[PDB]
Amino acid sequence: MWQQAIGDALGITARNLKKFGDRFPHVSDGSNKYVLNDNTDWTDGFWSGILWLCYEYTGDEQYREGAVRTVASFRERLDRFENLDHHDIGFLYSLSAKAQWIVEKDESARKLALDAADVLMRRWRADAGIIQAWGPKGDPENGGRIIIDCLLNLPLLLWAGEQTGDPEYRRVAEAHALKSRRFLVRGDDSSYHTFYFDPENGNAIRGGTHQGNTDGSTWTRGQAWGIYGFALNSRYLGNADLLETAKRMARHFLARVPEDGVVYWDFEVPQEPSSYRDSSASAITACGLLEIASQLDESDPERQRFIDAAKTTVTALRDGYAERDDGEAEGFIRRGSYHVRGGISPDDYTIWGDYYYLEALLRLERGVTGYWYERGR
Repeated sequence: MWQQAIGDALGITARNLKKFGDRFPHVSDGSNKYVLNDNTDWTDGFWSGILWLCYEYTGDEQYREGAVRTVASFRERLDRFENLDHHDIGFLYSLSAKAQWIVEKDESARKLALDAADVLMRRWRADAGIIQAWGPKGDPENGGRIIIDCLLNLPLLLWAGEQTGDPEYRRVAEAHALKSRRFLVRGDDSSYHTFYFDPENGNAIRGGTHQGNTDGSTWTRGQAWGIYGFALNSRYLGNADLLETAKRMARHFLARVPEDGVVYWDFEVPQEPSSYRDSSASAITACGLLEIASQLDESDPERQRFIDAAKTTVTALRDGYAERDDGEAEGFIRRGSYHVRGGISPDDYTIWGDYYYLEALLRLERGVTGYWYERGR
């Protein structure tokens, strides 16, 4: 049963919209209140996504109008190019502008998403064959660095390619996804957080972490980005190798889920209650598991196993981590972690965790698949 779980999210969201106003939630910091920003981070799209999902579930225009207002903010953000010189254009615009196009076919929203996709293409580095994740072009430290999270920024490009017919979008996304599979994914099915290439020729330099415990550890959200990310790219590209990788990474993740069903922040640290968790990694994986299953043939016995693993994850989140709408709580699930070693919100709400938790509930209850691709594709 997912209706009551969704109900708490609907209540929390409706109240949040009236409190946040035109502001955007990011993460909490030691309390049940979200730290807010004026659309200046990489997570603003998750708020839009949540509003759109709530609208799709209820048909209640209070959610739609809030979403539309955030889209207007995104139109302004792009026109002013405020903090958009990085790869997170996908997370920001797929869940806001593209989402509105998916929900109600708004032409201006479609244009905004395409304008955004065009801006994201500026991050492509022809000489290295990758999308630069962080910093300005040529940045000494990150000029040739990619991160596994970027897999979720590719849908915006793939979608833009199918909308415009411009083969460049798919070419770049496919190349980046394949390069990610070869260098970000490890031989034991674990994964690196980031990887460095020579900006001049694309030679592989080394793998390295940013939010994981060590360069060779397994940041669980990173593993999660791989699971859902490779599955989303596999759908767009009809690439069986990417789907296989998503499955391998998923099995690796699942074999390391603790007794309460929600993962710790890194698989290579003490797997005991004293270690911080990352409910957001589990939420992302729940969506990834369902995505994987949707691409498997009905005759494949592992299909139902992936679906059940997803239901079990959502249940674990609902029962042990979900916030009830008590008129105060501003987040859907507790114990997410942003940057543990950096001491940044290690036991808090994360708006992305909230978005994926709700997307999983909508997938399970209504078959609503989010805003990574057109419905029916």
